[PDB]
Amino acid sequence: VETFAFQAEIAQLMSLIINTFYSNKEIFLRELISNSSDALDKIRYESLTDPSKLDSGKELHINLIPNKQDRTLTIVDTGIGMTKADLINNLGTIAKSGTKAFMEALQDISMIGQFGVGFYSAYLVAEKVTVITKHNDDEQYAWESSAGGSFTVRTDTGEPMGRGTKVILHLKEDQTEYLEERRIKEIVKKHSQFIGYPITLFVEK
Amino acid sequence: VETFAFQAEIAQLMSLIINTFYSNKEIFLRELISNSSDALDKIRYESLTDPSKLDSGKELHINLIPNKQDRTLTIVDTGIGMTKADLINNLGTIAKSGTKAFMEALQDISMIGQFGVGFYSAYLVAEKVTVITKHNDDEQYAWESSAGGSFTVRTDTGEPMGRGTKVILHLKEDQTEYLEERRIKEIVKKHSQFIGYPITLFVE
Ligand SMILES: CC[C@@H](C)Nc1cc(C(=O)N[C@@H]2C[C@H]3CC[C@@H](C2)N3c2ccc(C(=O)C3CC3)cn2)c(C)cc1C(N)=O
Ligand SMILES: CC[C@@H](C)Nc1cc(C(=O)N[C@H]2C[C@H]3CC[C@@H](C2)N3c2ccc(C(=O)C3CC3)cn2)c(C)cc1C(N)=O
Repeated sequence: VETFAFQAEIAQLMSLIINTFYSNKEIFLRELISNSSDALDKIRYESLTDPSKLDSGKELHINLIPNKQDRTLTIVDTGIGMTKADLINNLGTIAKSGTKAFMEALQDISMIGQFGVGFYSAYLVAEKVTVITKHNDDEQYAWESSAGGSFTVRTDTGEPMGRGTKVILHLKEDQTEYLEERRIKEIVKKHSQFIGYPITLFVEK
Repeated sequence: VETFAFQAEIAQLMSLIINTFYSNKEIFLRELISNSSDALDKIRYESLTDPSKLDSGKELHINLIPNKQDRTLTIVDTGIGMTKADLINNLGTIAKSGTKAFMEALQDISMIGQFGVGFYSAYLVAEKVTVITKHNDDEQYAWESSAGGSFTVRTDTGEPMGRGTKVILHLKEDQTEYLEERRIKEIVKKHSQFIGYPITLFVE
């Protein structure tokens, strides 16, 4: 288990997201699904020149898995995944000028996605976020942060995932509506209706 | 014809795009198709609760029309379109904060789209851009700029388009590769392959 400091502007953005009231919190689900769709585009693109890219799983889909008992909402996709370097250095698409431009714009939250930092909208609803991921060129890894300016990365020893990413939202006690089948369906319908991959809700036992 | 000053940061971005060398200029086509797709999503959504939104045209598609004779590449869609207010005031999504700071990311051009200003990438390859558009709530208008700090807006009493937008790129003389059928196919394949509306390339 290695522990890292957030890039300064990411820490600032995270505090802003957590410590300020925003009405329109449902957009977190749109942003996560958007990222999953972009990850699916990426592996599909690679698979057109080299079909062996799909040895790790041919299916291209997004699954939403609410769990009232654990107070978790999980977004799973079979996209390209992230390597250890991605998890430690951050993605190329998250640049500090974009992070800065968004925060300036803040002072609607929904504009977050435009600037490449949509993932951090998860902290509108989640007290902790766990990201389990597997990229064809690397091993399976877990990234986790409860904000407060640090995050962790470790090799993952849980269930193998083949290829793709699970983001596990450990929800805030006042944000449990997002575990409700009805609410989830309404949000997907409003914001993610024309995404070009199946989105399937796994109804809880 | 009314002539309008560009917002100051928009003028600066435009001068920058025109007056700086960039290698990977082909991404302009990715940005335009992305906007057309976003505009298609918008009218589609509206039509779900009001079917009459499609009385101006049921088809939801994107057309690419190269014209070697006129040296123009036109990107046409049947998306939601833009009102006169949109054309004069700009879109609410193009914000000083994103414009001022995309320049900061530059100080690759390809991340322009992030910052909400993907359209202006048209000026990597075009000396003039004409935008003809029709929204359900307004008349048909033409916006046009050759840069130099201004744009014009006029009623378009030309060809009725029903609903949607045409972006006509009047290409610089050293940028004519973007009228070649095979170059356009390759750009679509690399960047826009999984857009969720038909993209039709119309032989001249
Ligand atoms: C595959 C790429 C993309 C198309 N999709 C996704 C993108 C993301 C996403 O934003 N991850 C990251 C990288 C990691 C995991 C969450 C957050 C942002 N992290 C980090 C990592 C590091 C830092 C730092 O300050 C380092 C000091 C510099 C900050 N933050 C996610 C989570 C999923 C998908 C998807 N479902 O596939
Ligand atoms: C429907 C909106 C979006 C989803 N799609 C599109 C967006 C655009 C686009 O960016 N247009 C604008 C508004 C007009 C036309 C081009 C440029 C950017 N203009 C202006 C207008 C004004 C200003 C100013 O400085 C004013 C002083 C404040 C600057 N620039 C386009 C072109 C097409 C689509 C699409 N195919 O539908």
